[PDB]
Amino acid sequence: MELLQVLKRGLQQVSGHGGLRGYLRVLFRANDVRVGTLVGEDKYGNKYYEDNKQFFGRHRWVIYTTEMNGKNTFWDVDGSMVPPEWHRWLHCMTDDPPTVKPPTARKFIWTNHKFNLSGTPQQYVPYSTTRKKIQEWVPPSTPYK
Amino acid sequence: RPTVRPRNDVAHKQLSAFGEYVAEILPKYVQQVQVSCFNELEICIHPDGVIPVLTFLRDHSNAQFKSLADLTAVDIPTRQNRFEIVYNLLSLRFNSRIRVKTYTDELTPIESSVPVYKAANWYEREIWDMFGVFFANHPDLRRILTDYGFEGHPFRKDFPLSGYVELRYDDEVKRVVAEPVELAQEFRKFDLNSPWEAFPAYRQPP
Amino acid sequence: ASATRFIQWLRNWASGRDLQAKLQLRYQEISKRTQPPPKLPVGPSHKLSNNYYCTRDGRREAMPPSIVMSSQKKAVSPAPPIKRWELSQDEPYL
Amino acid sequence: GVRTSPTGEKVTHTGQVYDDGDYRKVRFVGRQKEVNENFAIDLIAEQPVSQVGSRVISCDGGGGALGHPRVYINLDKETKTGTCGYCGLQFRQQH
Amino acid sequence: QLITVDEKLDITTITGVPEEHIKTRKARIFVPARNNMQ
Amino acid sequence: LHHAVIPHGKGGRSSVSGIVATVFGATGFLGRYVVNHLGRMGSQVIVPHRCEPYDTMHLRPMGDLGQIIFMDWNGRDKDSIRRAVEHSSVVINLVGREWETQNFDFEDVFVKIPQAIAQVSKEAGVEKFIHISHLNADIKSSSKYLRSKAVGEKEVRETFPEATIIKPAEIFGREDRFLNYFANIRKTVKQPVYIVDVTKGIINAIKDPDARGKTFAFVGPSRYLLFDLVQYVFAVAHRPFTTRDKVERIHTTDKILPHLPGLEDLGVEATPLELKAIEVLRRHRTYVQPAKTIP
Amino acid sequence: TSVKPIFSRDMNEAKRRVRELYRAWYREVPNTVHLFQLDISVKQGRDKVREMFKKNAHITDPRVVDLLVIKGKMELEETIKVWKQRTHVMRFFHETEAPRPKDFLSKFYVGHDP
Amino acid sequence: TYKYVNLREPSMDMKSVTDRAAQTLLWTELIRGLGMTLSYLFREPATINYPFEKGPLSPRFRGEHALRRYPSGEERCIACKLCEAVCPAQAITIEAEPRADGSRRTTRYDIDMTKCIYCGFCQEACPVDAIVEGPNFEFSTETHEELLYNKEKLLNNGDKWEAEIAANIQADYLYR
Amino acid sequence: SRGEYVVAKLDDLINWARRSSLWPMTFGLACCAVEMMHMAAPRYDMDRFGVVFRASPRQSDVMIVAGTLTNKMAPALRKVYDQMPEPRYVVSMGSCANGGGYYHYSYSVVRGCDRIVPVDIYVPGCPPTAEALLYGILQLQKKIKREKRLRIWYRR
Amino acid sequence: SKVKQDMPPVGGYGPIDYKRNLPRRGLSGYSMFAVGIGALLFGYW
Amino acid sequence: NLTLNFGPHGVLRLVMELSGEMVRKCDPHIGLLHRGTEKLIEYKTYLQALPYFDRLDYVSMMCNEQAYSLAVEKLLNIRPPPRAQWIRVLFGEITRLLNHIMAVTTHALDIGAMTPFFWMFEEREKMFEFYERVSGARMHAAYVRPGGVHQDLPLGLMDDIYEFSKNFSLRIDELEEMLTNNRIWRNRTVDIGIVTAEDALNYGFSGVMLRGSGIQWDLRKTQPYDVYDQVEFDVPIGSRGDCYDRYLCRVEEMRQSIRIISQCLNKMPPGEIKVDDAKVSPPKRAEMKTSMESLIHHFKLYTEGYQVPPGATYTAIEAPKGEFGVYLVSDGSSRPYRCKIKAPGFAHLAGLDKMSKGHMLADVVAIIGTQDIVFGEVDR
Ligand SMILES: CCCCCCCCCCCCCCCCCC(=O)OC[C@H](COP(=O)(O)OCCN)OC(=O)CCCCCCCCCCCCCCCCC
Ligand SMILES: NC(=O)C1=CN([C@@H]2O[C@H](COP(=O)(O)OP(=O)(O)OC[C@H]3O[C@@H](n4cnc5c(N)ncnc54)[C@H](OP(=O)(O)O)[C@@H]3O)[C@@H](O)[C@H]2O)C=CC1
Ligand code: SF4
Ligand code: SF4
Ligand code: SF4
Ligand SMILES: [Zn+2]
Repeated sequence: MELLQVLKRGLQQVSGHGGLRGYLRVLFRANDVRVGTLVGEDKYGNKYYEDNKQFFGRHRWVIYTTEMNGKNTFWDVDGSMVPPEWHRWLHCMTDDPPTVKPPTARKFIWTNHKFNLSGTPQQYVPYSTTRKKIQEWVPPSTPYK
Repeated sequence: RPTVRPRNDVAHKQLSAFGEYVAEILPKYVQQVQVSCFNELEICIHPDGVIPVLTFLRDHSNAQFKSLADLTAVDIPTRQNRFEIVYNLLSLRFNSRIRVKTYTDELTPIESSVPVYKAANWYEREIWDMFGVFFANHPDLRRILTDYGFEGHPFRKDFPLSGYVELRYDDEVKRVVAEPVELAQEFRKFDLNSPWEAFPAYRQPP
Repeated sequence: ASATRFIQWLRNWASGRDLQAKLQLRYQEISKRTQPPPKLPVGPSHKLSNNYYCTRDGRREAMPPSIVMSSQKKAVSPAPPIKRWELSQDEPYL
Repeated sequence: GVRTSPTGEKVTHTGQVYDDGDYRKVRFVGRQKEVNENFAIDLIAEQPVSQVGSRVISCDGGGGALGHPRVYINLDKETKTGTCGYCGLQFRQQH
Repeated sequence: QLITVDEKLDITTITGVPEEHIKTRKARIFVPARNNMQ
Repeated sequence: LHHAVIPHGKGGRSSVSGIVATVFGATGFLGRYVVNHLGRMGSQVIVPHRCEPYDTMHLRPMGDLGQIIFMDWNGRDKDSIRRAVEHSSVVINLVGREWETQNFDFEDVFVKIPQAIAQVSKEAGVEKFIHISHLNADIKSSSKYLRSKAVGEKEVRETFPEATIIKPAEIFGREDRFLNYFANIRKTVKQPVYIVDVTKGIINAIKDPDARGKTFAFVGPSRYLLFDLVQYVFAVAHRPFTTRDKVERIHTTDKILPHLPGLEDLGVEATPLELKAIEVLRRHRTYVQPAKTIP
Repeated sequence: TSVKPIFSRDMNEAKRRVRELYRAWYREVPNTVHLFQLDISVKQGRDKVREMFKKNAHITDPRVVDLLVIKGKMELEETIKVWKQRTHVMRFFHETEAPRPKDFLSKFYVGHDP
Repeated sequence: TYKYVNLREPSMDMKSVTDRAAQTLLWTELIRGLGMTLSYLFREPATINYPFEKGPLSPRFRGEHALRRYPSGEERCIACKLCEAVCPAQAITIEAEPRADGSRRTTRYDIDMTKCIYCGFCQEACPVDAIVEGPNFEFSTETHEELLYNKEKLLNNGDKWEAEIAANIQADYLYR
Repeated sequence: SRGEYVVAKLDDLINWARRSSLWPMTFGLACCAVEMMHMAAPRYDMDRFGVVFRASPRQSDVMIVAGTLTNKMAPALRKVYDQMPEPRYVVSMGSCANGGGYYHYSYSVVRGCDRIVPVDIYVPGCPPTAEALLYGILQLQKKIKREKRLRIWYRR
Repeated sequence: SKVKQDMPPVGGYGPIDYKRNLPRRGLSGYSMFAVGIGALLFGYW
Repeated sequence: NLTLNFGPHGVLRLVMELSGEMVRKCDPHIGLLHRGTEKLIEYKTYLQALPYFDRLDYVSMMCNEQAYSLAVEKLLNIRPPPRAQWIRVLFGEITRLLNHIMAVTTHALDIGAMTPFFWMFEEREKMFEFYERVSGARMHAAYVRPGGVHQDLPLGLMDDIYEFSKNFSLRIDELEEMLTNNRIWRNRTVDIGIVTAEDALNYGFSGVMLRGSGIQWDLRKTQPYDVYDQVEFDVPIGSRGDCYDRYLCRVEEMRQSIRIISQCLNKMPPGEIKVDDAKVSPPKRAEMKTSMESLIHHFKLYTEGYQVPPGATYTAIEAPKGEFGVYLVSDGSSRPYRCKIKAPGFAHLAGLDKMSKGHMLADVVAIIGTQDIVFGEVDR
């Protein structure tokens, strides 16, 4: 019966994640025990997988790193952790990952991606970028009335 | 000519002929009839003729404008009668549209056309709300779009875009309060008109 | 697409349709997310001669309305009466 | 080209910085002043002058339709270089 | 049937404008000067 | 005046009042009215808070964008105080507690904390300091709350001589522990004062250069017998007619201090309890001849 | 100078409508105070009604008077049928608005507006 | 041409009447409705595992704004104010002056992201591809003030996202 | 000490329960409500996060303001906020709710719902995509994870 | 080179269904009543 | 007569007078989403006002854009090129599917049938992708503009639209299995909100509110626009004038929309997608960056905007909710002088009291749904 072939596929996900500990780690971190092909890994530790037999939308996914920029992300993962070069591939704006089509290097491009910093001391605070418009007269420092 | 909208002379002639037809039948009320270059017919009437003219166009066998597509007002402050009242009507029998226009000022009532079209009910409430034109013999004339107690008629050309009052929740009185409007960034007025004439055909005589 | 043969039979029977032919989940039939560059055509006004703008200036052919009567024989309708619609032959009745 | 003031606040590329008695710098307490540290004035100055053999050269900023509108730069003066008004690249007529 | 009204037309009370923005304002009526740049 | 704090606008939400105020104790009963009035006219308000940020949320709508700034602080950490006041032109101290806790007794809350704020403010160069004391503050009181107020009132004056000190009676208002306190009950004369009157006086004291160095007493227009007050409260609440320290204070007759300026000297007209009692006590009605005033 | 009237053909007829509207408003205030659970007194509500009428006492155009009565009836309808909420009724009193100074010197100190 | 949606006579023969009685009494049409929901229970759901999986987007996607540079690092924006003029929401505020090297550059470039309608008209109007709407859509904040972007924030966005922005522009610019 | 340790674990427990069972009351004012519907729709299935599709205002923990808040509507929105049992959070979604958006200069529009109620999360966009809103809800969960109500209680 | 824009495939696309398709199912009223009464009679017996 | 201050798209305040179960009075109080759109438009150029139309019937975005574009094109005396016209018909009918799905499934969800909402909103999500691929936005595309459309279709889009369309009629079939013959659904809709043909016309109804009552009217047939005269489709007509017939009309219109989409895919022609007239439509970026004339026209079109010759037009289309029109007044400048938006739901909601006569409270939910009311366009 196919019930046996289904159960076997279930058991191969356990070995496909490196035994029970690895199978349970992805179950609790990502709520998904699917096994895919490793497309690549970014410098922050995120890993990118594909399975083209899944339906469009489920055929690409990222298992986030457990630590990024000094933050514990074992449980607290965020969509803003995906760096731009992989962002394009993960959202299917392109077919080819940065491992096959690397981005163009520029001197000014951030070498270190930052995730959403709202709510932290690194948050953006707005302010006016223009200088003072009117200069006040400063009275003399000596007396003469 | 690929980029130019094609003319339709046949429809222009038909609509012109019908425009004279209306003017001949209701000379008491019709002041002007015109057909635009994109073939839309406008009947300009004295305000006394709203009910007779609209009834004729709804009921006459050669009109049968059974559907009131829209009813609205335009504010033109330079005119003695600043408000132009526009009726847009549709005839399904003859697959045609006609526009009926009249005028009023801030103190002269217009006759409610609810007897002719039940659709007019809310349109006239909106005209009263946004422009302050009073319609006589309306079954229930009152504001429809603005806040309760709202002062003024926002769609008048001299009503400021951002109004006079704004709302916020005040904790001391534990309710929403209205206060004079202050904007962190003033709306930036732009002067866009080119100093060069664009359309000679519409030049006005000096 | 991953359903077992039994489960495909069960849901086809319950719905009464051949669901597997028209799956609502997309697979490889979708177009590639990287495409070759386009080369779009240009319009009729892309010419080097016989192309003066005053011969294709639609805005300047607009005119003020024709005043047919100003306050200063057979009856007519605004247009000919509308033609009766004809019942569809594709499927006149649901 | 980020420089700091006596109070310690970073100076932006537009020269902005709150002066000593300005209360408004309270907004940065416990947070931070966002300052971009890739000063474009310093970056364009690092680009070499381009030697050309004509009195007139054209610049489109590079990349064809991805650059800027194409302009023509006159290089008749020998005192200074020709500078593109859009991208700041410099040109010089050789010899 | 019409009536006779001789009062100067005054609608200040039915426009909803706050009193401050009627009494203290000075309207300037003019034809704009040509922009000297064109 | 530094150019950034010159007043501008029409005194509304988007205006610039020119006030940069640090309000300690901003998350309590009196703090929420003080912040509201400051934010109404476009002041910059710094709110140091000890509580969860969730508990400061009701203060956010009271200012235009950027006008309310929140900082962590600890009453025992002088650096956290310095961070909060070093940009302000006025410091308002509303820190208090109607009871003692394992971590903070009446001495910490009414003596050490106010003195530390006053000292750090003085060092940082803050020009105005407003300290709320109590009308019945007295070294020889039966209430340790009112004893600590007296000692603290002394220290604040010594540490910040130009401080404005304000001494209210028991304050009535929607979130008070006065009328609500009586309505929750299942010789002494009181002169209670309305919360909005006290708030208006504090705001005016900031704007009045004469308020510097003075001690005010904020009291209501009428004096009542405590028994007649409670009887009135029960009648208004349509109800058939706690700690040891709290009871001592409630039984302390409100002092009469004609040698001090009051609300009238700041331009505030005291609000009678009769005009605002229902505003506070309506929520106590399960769905009225006024108290007899001491003449 | 011959115009279409609204309701009234002259000031005497117009002033009858004004008096009728005032009576309706005067009798409605006590219900409004109770229904909206207002903290103002019935006297304050009636003092506010009188103040609103009194500011239009200089009108001599019967058509303007008719519109004021028409708008006053609409406002009364919104109150009686409780289409207004408490916030709308209390907007007449400007409780959160600070006292705007009137004399020349006070205005001079605060800003540039007259 | 037209058709009738609901103009049919039921058959009044005994077989047809008994068919409708059986439907009335045995709830057959209701049971047939149960069959359809049963078949959906056994279909694979359409849910994706966000944030580990993401919805598909295209290079044209209009997200968070950014200010771009030339390859040399010079700013592309030359303070022409075409974007400010076109902005339907008046979300852009610009001041400019000659830079110390004579360049025409901005001293203020603000976008109120809470006025912005994310319409993309600014990036159409820009003659030098300086202001773009980038691919980022995950930038919600805890405060209103964080969404009032000044030039430093927008330049930082450009330096942060340029790798992806350039590739997206490379894919769509022939349609522009 | 253990007393601090017990407080730290209890805060984790109550925070985990509250962020794991976020029941929203959605004020579907305008177009932003459509993207909110697409977040409940099958592709994103907010219910799978513990966010039930539509809760009653009295059983709600988060108010989502999804559209333009007009002046006429402002009192009603504040009334629903005041009836929410605590803890209660507000998510402002879209430019209109954030700061007025396209209608910021209108006479009839409140310039940001944060003039009427305190706001925990601002979701940018016009409208924000369903995914962007889901990002905002997840951000609110992380905010609740950071709460230390019991730790602050015992240091009082 | 040649113009390349999104176009339908040469010859067009395949046919697309749009007409309502609610197929007939089940037995007639007579048979259904017969099975129901048959069940009752066996149950009673 | 009991009175309720609120009973049952946006937010509505319904003041109803009841007598037992029966509704005696139904007084809708709208304006809860009035945002002064028509006034704001007076401060915008014609291009700047285009995005306001996405936010009216914000379920039918591109149909709203089409109506405004047609009105401006008529005043300009220009015409969009044929490919733009076919794209506009193609996405107008995709938009009709978007609207009718929302209209029918939220109508069902309001009276307890919650499941078809989920099935069909996955189809909506897929059409949101077609919007995003042509415009970069899922809803407020701002894609249809006076003079044509903003950009050409990306390569490969038409194939995916074909793939979606090939399977969609089966999704309608599953929707019909849940509702069409369900006796509970019929009990909630049959003989509810009956409107006679004469009353419908005089109350200003349009769209399915007319055809449900037997009137043979559809502006795509009688007063056709961009290329509707070149596609074949049937107009569904009701016989009872009730909610159930109007439900059937909407479901059949979805089928006819697919039929139109199939023809647009096959007859899509080559060419440019906006009028080859750079005093109206902006030039291509490559031209703007090389030719002096193109750069001037780009600069002027995005700052001042094009001037529109003075005049006034009432232009209407058969939007998914009925007749949607604008009365647009030009004063000759580059900003409209007046723009009145005729929203079909305005007249329809004005007829709620009439239609609710003799019905119970729960029928008011059904009647509001059958009218398909979005308060973005009612309130404007
Ligand atoms: C030999 C001698 C023998 C003598 C005895 C012979 C008796 C056998 C022949 C008689 C058969 C009796 C059938 C009993 C079931 C009840 C029948 C019934 O009441 O149906 C009619 C009812 C209303 O019908 P309606 O369409 O509204 O029109 C009638 C009003 N004009 O319609 C309904 O009730 C519809 C139900 C509405 C609820 C829908 C939700 C439930 C649908 C799923 C149910 C699944 C089946 C339940 C099985 C339970 C198992 C435990
Ligand atoms: N209310 C009255 O009847 C009268 C009050 N006063 C004085 O007015 C001031 C305010 O009164 P009220 O507002 O009613 O007091 P509340 O108790 O209402 O508010 C107290 C404030 O003090 C803060 N606070 C208390 N203890 C500490 C602490 N240990 N460390 C840091 N912050 C602390 C609280 O912050 P948190 O919320 O974080 O604890 C809160 O913001 C007090 O000084 C009070 O004594 C004087 C006369 C009458
Ligand atoms: S996207 Fe539109 S609204 Fe936002 S800044 Fe650009 S032009 Fe203005
Ligand atoms: S971003 Fe572009 S359009 Fe805007 S001012 Fe700079 S160069 Fe001009
Ligand atoms: S922010 Fe945009 S999508 Fe949301 S309600 Fe406002 S206009 Fe509509
Ligand atoms: Zn260059």
